[PDB]
Amino acid sequence: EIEVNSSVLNDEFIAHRLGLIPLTSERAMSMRFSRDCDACDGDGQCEFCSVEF
Amino acid sequence: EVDLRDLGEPFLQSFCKKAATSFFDEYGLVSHQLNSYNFFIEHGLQSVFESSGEMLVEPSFDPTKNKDHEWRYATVKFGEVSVDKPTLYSDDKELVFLPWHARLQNMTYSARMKVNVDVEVFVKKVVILSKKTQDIPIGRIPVMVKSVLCNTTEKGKNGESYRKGECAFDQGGYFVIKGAEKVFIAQEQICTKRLWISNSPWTVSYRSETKRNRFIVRLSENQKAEDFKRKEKVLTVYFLSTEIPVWVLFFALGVASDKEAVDLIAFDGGDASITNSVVASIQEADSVCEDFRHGRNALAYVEQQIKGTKFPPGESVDECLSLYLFPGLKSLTQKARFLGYMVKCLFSAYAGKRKCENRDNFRNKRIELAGELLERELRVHLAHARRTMTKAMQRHLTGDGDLKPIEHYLDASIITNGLSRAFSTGAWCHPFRKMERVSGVVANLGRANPLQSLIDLRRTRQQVLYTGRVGDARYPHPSHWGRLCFLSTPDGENCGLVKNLSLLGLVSTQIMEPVVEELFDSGMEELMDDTSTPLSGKHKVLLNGDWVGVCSDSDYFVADLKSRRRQSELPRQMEIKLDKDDKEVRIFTDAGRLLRPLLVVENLHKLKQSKPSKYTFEHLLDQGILELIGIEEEEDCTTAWGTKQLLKQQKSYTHCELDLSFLLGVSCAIVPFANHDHGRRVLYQSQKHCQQAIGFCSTNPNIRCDTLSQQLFYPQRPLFKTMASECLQKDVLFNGQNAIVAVNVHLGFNQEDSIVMNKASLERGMFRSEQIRSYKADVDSKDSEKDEVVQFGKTHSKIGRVDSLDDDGFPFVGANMHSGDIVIGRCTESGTDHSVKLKHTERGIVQKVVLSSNDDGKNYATVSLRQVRSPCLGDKFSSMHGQKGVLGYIEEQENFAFTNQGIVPDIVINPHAFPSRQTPGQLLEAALSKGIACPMQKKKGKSDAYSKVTRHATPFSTPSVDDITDQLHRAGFSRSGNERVYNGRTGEMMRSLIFMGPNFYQRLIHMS
Amino acid sequence: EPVTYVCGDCGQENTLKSGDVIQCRECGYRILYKKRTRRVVQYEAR
Amino acid sequence: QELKLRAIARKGIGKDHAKWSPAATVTFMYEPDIIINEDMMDTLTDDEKIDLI
Amino acid sequence: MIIPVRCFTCGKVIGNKWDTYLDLLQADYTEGDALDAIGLVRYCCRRMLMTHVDLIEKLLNYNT
Ligand SMILES: [Zn+2]
Ligand SMILES: [Zn+2]
Ligand SMILES: [Zn+2]
Repeated sequence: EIEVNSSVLNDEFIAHRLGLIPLTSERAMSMRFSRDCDACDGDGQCEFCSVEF
Repeated sequence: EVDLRDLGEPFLQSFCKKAATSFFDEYGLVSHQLNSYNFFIEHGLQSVFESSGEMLVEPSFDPTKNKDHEWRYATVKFGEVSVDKPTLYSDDKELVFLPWHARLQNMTYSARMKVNVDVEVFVKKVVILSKKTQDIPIGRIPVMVKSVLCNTTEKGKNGESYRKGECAFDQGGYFVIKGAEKVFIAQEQICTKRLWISNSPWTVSYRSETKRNRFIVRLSENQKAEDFKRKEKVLTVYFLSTEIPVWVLFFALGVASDKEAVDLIAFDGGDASITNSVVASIQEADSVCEDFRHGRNALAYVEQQIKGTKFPPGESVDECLSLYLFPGLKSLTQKARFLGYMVKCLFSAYAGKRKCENRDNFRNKRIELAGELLERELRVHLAHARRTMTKAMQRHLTGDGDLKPIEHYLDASIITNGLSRAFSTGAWCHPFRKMERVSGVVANLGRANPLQSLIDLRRTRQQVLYTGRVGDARYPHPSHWGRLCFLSTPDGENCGLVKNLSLLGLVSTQIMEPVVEELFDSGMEELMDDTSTPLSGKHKVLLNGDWVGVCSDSDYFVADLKSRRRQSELPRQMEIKLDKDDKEVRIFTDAGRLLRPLLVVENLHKLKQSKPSKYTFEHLLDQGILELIGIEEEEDCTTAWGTKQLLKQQKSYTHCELDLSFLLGVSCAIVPFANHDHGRRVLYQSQKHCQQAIGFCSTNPNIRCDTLSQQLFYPQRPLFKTMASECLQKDVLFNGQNAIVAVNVHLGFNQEDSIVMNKASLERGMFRSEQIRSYKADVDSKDSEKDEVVQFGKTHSKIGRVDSLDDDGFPFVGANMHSGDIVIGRCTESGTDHSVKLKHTERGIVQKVVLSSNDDGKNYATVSLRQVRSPCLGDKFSSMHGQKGVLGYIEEQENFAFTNQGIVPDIVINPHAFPSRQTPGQLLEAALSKGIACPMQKKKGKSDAYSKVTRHATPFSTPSVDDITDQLHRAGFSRSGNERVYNGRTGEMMRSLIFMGPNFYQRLIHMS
Repeated sequence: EPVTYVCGDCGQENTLKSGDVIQCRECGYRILYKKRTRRVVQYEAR
Repeated sequence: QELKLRAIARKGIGKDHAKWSPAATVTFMYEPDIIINEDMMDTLTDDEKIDLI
Repeated sequence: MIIPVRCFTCGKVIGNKWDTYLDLLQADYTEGDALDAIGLVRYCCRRMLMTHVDLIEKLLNYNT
């Protein structure tokens, strides 16, 4: 979700570069696919999926 | 140093590279457009207006005294013309005017012309405001970008070049006409001021574009064919009528007797047919008039110029008309000699000693750029303005009323509307017949690449005359060598008529500062003032097709003229032509030849003795190491094919070319291995596929409001290098990405010229494009006629879909405009909608909203949508070698064949494409780039191990097979180009070795 | 927020009202971009 | 110029997009069995030895 | 424009290696020695660094 963007790049370029930044995933074998979670239908942070940055 | 070795090939090839990059530093690539427009503004604009003194005879009446011819015959004449820089003429402190204002406001980037007219009508021949007329508005002329009038040129780099109207890729040889970007195409004309020898009626010809009273001499017409007559020379139609025999026009010009007129012609002697022809000429001459008796017995037969003419050439039809033949000649004793020279040329052409004039040999052709075309159009509309003015002066006979001489009669809108319709409609004036129109002139300017603009600014065009044996008008003629391009051309309706100016080509402009007296200092005895016959077999020196003298031992004379030119003592745009067989010297100071520079093989070679680290091009033209050479002069020069080994095998060369890849066009010279492909494939790549590839767009996208701007994300340069791409240093000449290509059979999805990509590579950003489209509308001023008011608003009564529009009538700047919405709310106050709506296939995020206007309030609206596209399963791609396809199958990563390093291809193509289409250049390119990008083992000791690496795939000078294969042996891979893979499904060894390696591919527009 | 249009070379916010001749005040140039207000927008990093 | 946004990470695998694949090189190879003769190698000459090496 | 993260063919992260590449070419190194100094063994990444066109600067100059 972009609130303000006033650079020379565009929104999809920045989102595309953010998608490729590797995050350390050692609790990902114990996390759950977000289509399989009962909670977290609020487009935000959760505890078995959906870490927020 | 006379051996010219010991300063050998790594020095000379380095000098050629430095000279070529200094060439493009000084001249650029739009040099000829700018030079011709600048020359028009500096000289030719004032040169047009000097026409006459504007007499006025006012023929209305003569019954009575108070309407006699007693009101004064007026007089008025033009003086200086002054042209402003273009300003935006608003009241309350007028403003400076820029081309981006003209594009975004839909007006014409034009400047005002002011003329210093003088009028001194004064009553003294009946039976004044020269002052207060300094600045009279006379039309508005448009202005080329980067001209001597455009406001984007006075500051060099970082004073204020950043204005609000710039790109870093733009060089600007275009116009802006009511919001659109126009561009001239170079025309092609015959070289007049030269004798022209036909052969169907044998009619040797003295043309003149000006002075439309000029003649031809025709020998192959007998007037009858009953039994047979001898061929006699009749000096046929002379004043658009009035045939005369040749001998009446001899003794009218004062030849004393015969046997000097035979020595004025001075043919071979013998060859009976010639002397039979001339005695038949005399016998025809005395049959129509008894000539050579008085000063008026022969000159009185020149009589058809009076009444039997249909068009009497002015008043005083007598010896005053003798300055309508040969105005460059000054007295009759030279005009008689030049008539004898014409007849000698005709007789020499009859006996098969002089070949007739081949039209498609480009030394007989002058190219008309923007200067001459503006000359022609402005002369037409100015002549109409003069007639319209003098008809307006006559309505005020014998009563003044409104007499202020200026600003009541001289209407600027005439020339304004004329020059506007010339650019906007394409109704361009024909160069010969001053009533019709021609069309294949000024076009639109492409912007899809920054290479399409370069190709669109460098073009020359042969017209269509009549389709009955055009001859060789669409086939490369050996005079194109080094000047035009013999590989790339369009195909279709105009295949070979539109030609591409080469890299090192240049166009001469004009030579002022007259050079008749400059030739005396090397030879050049002056022409006599009597027939007599003292003229030996000495050579002849013409100047733009004009006898101005006669010299002898011309082998030294032209050597001294070239030596004065190389020491910067004669002007640089002057061709020196020594015809040794016809015994003739031609000197050209002409406007519109084709010039290119060459290495002069000096006998001292200053490069060894001096060696600075800089070479400006003005500096290298002073020492005479380089030299601007035309087409005429070059055929007397034996030029080598490069310093490589070829200027070192002999010393029988007088020049050298810089490098052979500069023979090609701007878009063909950068193709790797370009002399290996079939010619049809290179035509494809260098005319259509380079002009369509998706890549760079601009470096200020906030101002370009045009339909369908497109752009990649990550543009690249190729792994290899060519000569021209290195000397130019524009990485915007390459629009695509370095894909890895493996040739192998896939499951049947890459058949019939179809290609297979990799989904993982597509998901990391590869070939991902981004398009921007603009939607436009308009409404009147504010309230005036100068209801049907369709003022931009909301109209809240829910006509269509208004979820995103604001109160002003336009959406906001983060919207997500859908498949079919309302994009501009152009609705009236009470009636139905006139609002613009999206159609079925346009959608996207709003990028900006631009709202401008015109002088009469015509408010303009601009909305740009943005989209991001990844390449789908229907899109088209191509290599650098005319090898195109359609993406037919997008494959997941773990099913491709992988090498022992784990490398996967990005594009897989079918091996049935190569043995038929004859492009081994793609395989050689893949092997070269694979040998570049790999590391190099055994680097410990004995070398730095990265210095004997070939990166140059220059077209006509290319690396050998042994170089490439020994490089692949040094890099560790197999010498045959192949590579062993394992399968991505069964996992075991595929039996056939696979050819892999990187290749520069391209993505083309018109996606589906 | 209101519309708050921005000029091209002034950079000054004219905050345009109902349709006059399009012309930036404090000058005479006629560019008049539209300012982006403060919203949110959703995107998939794909 | 500024840039305010808020990103939400989730869980996925490499078949949905390339951003979730943690590999960046996974490959294997066989290993050869070379059974070079000694009664043919002593026949041919020393320059031929240093050539075919 | 900017260097792409994730070399398109294999998937190694190269998005941080640009400035050290410019500094190694600035010092005195040729391109082979520079890429062997940063540690890129397979040519799928070497072709991604050697052929990158950096266009962000020309965009930064032409804004206001
Ligand atoms: Zn949850
Ligand atoms: Zn303003
Ligand atoms: Zn890799």
